[PDB]
Amino acid sequence: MSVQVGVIMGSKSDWSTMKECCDILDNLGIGYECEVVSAHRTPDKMFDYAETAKERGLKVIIAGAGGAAHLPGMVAAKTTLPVLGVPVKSSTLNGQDSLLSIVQMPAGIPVATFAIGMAGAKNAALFAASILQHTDINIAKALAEFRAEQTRFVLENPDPRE
Amino acid sequence: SVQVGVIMGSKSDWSTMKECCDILDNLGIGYECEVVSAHRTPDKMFDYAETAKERGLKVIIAGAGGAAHLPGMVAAKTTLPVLGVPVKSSTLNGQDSLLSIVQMPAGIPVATFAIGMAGAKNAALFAASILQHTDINIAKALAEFRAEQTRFVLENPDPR
Amino acid sequence: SVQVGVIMGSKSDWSTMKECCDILDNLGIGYECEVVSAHRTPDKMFDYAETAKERGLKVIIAGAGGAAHLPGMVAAKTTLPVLGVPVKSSTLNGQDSLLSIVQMPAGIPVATFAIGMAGAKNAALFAASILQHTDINIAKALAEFRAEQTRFVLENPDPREH
Amino acid sequence: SVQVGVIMGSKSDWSTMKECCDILDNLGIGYECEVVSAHRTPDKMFDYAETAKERGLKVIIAGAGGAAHLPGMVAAKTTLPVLGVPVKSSTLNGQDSLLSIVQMPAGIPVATFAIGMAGAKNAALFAASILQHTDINIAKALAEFRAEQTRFVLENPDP
Amino acid sequence: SVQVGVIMGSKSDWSTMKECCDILDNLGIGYECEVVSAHRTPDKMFDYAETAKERGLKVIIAGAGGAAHLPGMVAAKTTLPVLGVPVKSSTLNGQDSLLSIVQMPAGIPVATFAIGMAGAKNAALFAASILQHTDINIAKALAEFRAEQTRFVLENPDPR
Amino acid sequence: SVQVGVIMGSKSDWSTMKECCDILDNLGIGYECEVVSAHRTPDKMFDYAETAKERGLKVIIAGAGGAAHLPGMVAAKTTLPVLGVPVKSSTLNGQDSLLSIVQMPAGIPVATFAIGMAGAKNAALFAASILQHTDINIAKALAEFRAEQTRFVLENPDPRE
Amino acid sequence: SVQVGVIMGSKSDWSTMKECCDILDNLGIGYECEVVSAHRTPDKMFDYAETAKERGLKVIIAGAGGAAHLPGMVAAKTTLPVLGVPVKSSTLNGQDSLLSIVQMPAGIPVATFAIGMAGAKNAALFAASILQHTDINIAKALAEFRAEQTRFVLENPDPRE
Amino acid sequence: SVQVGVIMGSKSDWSTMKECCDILDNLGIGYECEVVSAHRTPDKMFDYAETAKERGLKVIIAGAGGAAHLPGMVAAKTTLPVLGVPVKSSTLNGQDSLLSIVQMPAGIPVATFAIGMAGAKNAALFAASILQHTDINIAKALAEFRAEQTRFVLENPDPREH
Ligand SMILES: [Cl-]
Ligand SMILES: [Cl-]
Ligand SMILES: [Cl-]
Ligand SMILES: [Cl-]
Ligand SMILES: [Cl-]
Ligand SMILES: [Cl-]
Ligand SMILES: [Cl-]
Ligand SMILES: [Cl-]
Ligand SMILES: [Cl-]
Ligand SMILES: [Cl-]
Ligand SMILES: [Cl-]
Ligand SMILES: [Cl-]
Ligand SMILES: [Cl-]
Ligand SMILES: [Cl-]
Repeated sequence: MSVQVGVIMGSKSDWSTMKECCDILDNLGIGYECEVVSAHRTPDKMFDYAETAKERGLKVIIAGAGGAAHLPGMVAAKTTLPVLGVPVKSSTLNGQDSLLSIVQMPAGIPVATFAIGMAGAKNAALFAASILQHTDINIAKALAEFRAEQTRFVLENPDPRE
Repeated sequence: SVQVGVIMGSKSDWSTMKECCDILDNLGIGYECEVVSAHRTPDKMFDYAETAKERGLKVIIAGAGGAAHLPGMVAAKTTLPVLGVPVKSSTLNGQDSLLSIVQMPAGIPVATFAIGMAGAKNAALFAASILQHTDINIAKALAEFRAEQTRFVLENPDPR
Repeated sequence: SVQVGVIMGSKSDWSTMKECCDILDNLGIGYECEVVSAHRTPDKMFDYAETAKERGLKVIIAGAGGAAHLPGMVAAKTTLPVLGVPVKSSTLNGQDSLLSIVQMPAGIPVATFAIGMAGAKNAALFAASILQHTDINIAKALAEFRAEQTRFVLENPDPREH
Repeated sequence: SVQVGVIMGSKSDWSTMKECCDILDNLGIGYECEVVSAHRTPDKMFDYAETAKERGLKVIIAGAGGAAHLPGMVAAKTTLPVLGVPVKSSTLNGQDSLLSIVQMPAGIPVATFAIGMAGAKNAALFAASILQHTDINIAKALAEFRAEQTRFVLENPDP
Repeated sequence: SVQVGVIMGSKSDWSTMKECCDILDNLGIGYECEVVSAHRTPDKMFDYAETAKERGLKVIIAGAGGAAHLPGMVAAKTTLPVLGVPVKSSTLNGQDSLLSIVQMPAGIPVATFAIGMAGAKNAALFAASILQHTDINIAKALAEFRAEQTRFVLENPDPR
Repeated sequence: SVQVGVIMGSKSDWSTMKECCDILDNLGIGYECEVVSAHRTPDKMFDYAETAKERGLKVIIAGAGGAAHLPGMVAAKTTLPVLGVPVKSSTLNGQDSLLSIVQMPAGIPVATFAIGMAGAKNAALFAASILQHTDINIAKALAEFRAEQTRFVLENPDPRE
Repeated sequence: SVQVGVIMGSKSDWSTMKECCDILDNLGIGYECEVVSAHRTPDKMFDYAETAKERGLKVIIAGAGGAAHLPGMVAAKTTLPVLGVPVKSSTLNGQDSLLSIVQMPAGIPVATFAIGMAGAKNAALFAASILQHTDINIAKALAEFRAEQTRFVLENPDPRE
Repeated sequence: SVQVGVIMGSKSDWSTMKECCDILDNLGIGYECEVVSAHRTPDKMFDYAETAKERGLKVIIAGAGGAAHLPGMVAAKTTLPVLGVPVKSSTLNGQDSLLSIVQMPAGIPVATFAIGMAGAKNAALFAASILQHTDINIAKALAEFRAEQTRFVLENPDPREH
């Protein structure tokens, strides 16, 4: 089970969201590491994490932050690996700040952005799977079964009065 | 060889999506560009998405505005990564576009980029970052692209 | 006869859409209710929309939240009137749902109602206003519904208890 | 025959609402068009709404901007389906118009469409989708409209 | 003497509008309270507005939420000053209420206050400021209300 | 009889606030107009508010944009009714103006009108409704203003040419 | 030695502004904390601002919600740096507070921080970053606060706990 | 003497940040101005921030648009006060810029000013209010600026002036 995804977040308070990303990676049998890496409070460590990611065997980085969420964009500035950004739902502005701070990157350094909150955490994992499946048969199979399952679940339960 | 499918809901999106295509050309990445309407050509859209993998595509980049459903619906019908570009809408300046693309519930992801030209450029660059993993020439091209933009700023520090 | 199809992207929408169904029952309008996911069951969605007219449906009421594509994609595949109900999302309180539904470009319309339960109820009542033109029992039932809600306000004019 | 009432809050709304009327013309749907202000002509508004059904109208399409009350207040006074078109306001780009029309509490519905010209067009097309059940030529005109818009995109795939 | 009409779109608005009525009581201003639904009782609404002046009302205070049409529609049918209170809506936190009331085009004004209880309270205080010119007792009651809220803060500088 | 004070934070607001003054002229209501800056002339703003009532004013109409503090701060310093006009700001289209005026907490009210010229016109008309109960000529003028605007619509029902 | 004035429009802002005071205490910075309402005590607010420099204050931190005018109005009446903290309003979650503080037109600046407790804490830290220039003990306290927060994240990399 | 560093993410920010520099010029405040991109020149940004205090800078004014990370990331790497100017973006009129700058979590502050030109001017004036404590000539210049702006309004009370 090779470690192919780095899941990183600006603070421990982002874990209730980011754990849902790790849960999907676990369910899909994808190897990952999870770490608190703060753009603001540990900037030098953030640069190091990004700089070394490729040589460490990582293929995708998933980064979550809230508020003025700079972590995903700053990582993306320092690696050519694909970076996925998860806007963590802020208590004040409901992740609207997080979302704009991540998605509105000017041209040159992209961050793939997903839905605010847990929906986006889970979707970032599934999207990472969608990238990794091209060179990992186990992942292709696990992702296909995931999608087959979610389709089957709706088809088998059509009546909402159940 | 055609590895990226660049699609958009209408011809009016071309002024945005052309910038995505310009980057793929610059990086030596094969692509096709096509108008595919989720609302006006729903059957073609389903067929496009269903056949993408077997036609050799590795990534789909989809642009739409307003109630922008094209990226999410293509994503529902292919296992390939789909990148969504919110097109700047005349009434709400892409606010509608962005929310309609990015706020996908858990299960079917769409990787979303900035509203407008910025997003169209970054989706192309992100596609390059997916494709570089198995293509040396693309890794080199993307590395050079980044060096070029870095150099442009470093060699032009005085804003006057 | 079944004249209205009430559909929703997920079972989590039933707490909103059951309020639609409650009004159709009160007005004696025939309907079916079903979970039809635009993202997880896209094929069934197309099939449902494609055949609704030949099945005898005259209106479709479709609820969805977040990036809410169900109403619009149904409307792309049927010439029947499609009524869209934006389900109140947990992050953005239905703002995403509303914009995702109402901001349809010219060519394929979706009639949109208020976010949440209010919209669900109103879609049912709007369906009644479409169907009363060829059904006298529905006309009477709607006239009575409107007369009763008017009486309720009039019967209790001063809200002070003391 | 006149089956659609197209009303608007002020003459300044006509650059938007004319786009509704153009689609109605194209589909062969008879209509009347009038300026009916909720705030400047409230009695005329109530009168218009009250008699619409008895005058043979089947659908009312109402456009207004800003604090846009015309659609909702018409809907309050007719049992006919009322379609609401939020006009693009100069200050807030129709966000006021949109919320003022779509956010009706339970009991009196207004079917709401996109802000601006897009919603004006879509209101016309939705009126057609209501009227097609009882009218063959309208059913035909709407089928042909949809077929032609689909063909136009299929014929023009290269941007 | 009943000089202020306090009206509201539904009974559920009473939790907000009660706060308006409380201030009018504290200032010794006569008022009436009534549920008047723009949408469910439109004829009653027109009759309320048409007869207000002849009934001796001087100010109307109208609360409503969502697509809040009551204040504007009353203002269209009376030349009396109409104060609007956007009631805090469950979905959009009164943003719909606020725009629906404040964004009246030129011709028929509605004086608009804060969303929720704050605005309800302030509409009552503003009614007092309109009426003060015609009654020394209301003028004194309002001056005293202000004097008291000022003294309450000066006397309590320490938040600790 | 100068009964209404029309004030604004800056000269750049005059294109909006002149429309308020135009209605007051049309209705025969006496007024004065002045540039009074809450941030650049705070002392003058306090003095203006403090002395309004003794100077004969009955209503103050105040326009400002951005972080629009003039209406609320004038209302803090006079017992007279204050009418606030959110001026359309260049960056946020008067969203900032509107929230900065209307969202006064309980205790000190400001009657707020629509963003821009619409609000400026409507503040003047609202001032007229406050004052009409005082001069039969103002009541008549306001009633005529409404009749004329109604007549423009009733006599011109067809938007098509 | 009292160098920072921490003021707020109402006592209900204390659960937010207390977090500012906690940081100033931890950094050893002298402060005073007072309720000063721009709308209910406008004269006191003018006098506070006018005499702040005389009283030895170097920075003023001002919190307010809703139509939040306290920071801008203090800034109009002192040349001392004024830091604005937008308090989280119950209706609009501090959006009104934020726009009312930050969108000051050119001429009278207010340094604005995040909505709510994060902004209260940051205003205190920012005040420290002003005072460190002429106070070596404050320079050292701030440097260590930042080293402490950095070390804590570095020592706790694992989000499981 | 150079006491203020004025930096901006891109040359397109100059039409806004030039207004900051104009005020600094008018007040007699020494500054330097440079394009420093958080995303395209991250190492240079870090270097600029790290060395600012030892180069004799006392205040940094940073402007950026969109997902505006420059001010926060500079603030993470210097103990000096950082002033943030949200540049008015084409799409979202600086709403993204503003949230990206002002919504910094606790620990690393950025003093934020109004969106656009107003904020650039105000950042310059706020820098002056920091520097006035140890620079007599700056104190005099800022006092004169405030007196003049007050005078201008007092001397032009009638908006009908022509
Ligand atoms: Cl570090
Ligand atoms: Cl097709
Ligand atoms: Cl689309
Ligand atoms: Cl399916
Ligand atoms: Cl959906
Ligand atoms: Cl209207
Ligand atoms: Cl009634
Ligand atoms: Cl209402
Ligand atoms: Cl002065
Ligand atoms: Cl102001
Ligand atoms: Cl006082
Ligand atoms: Cl305040
Ligand atoms: Cl660099
Ligand atoms: Cl940046």
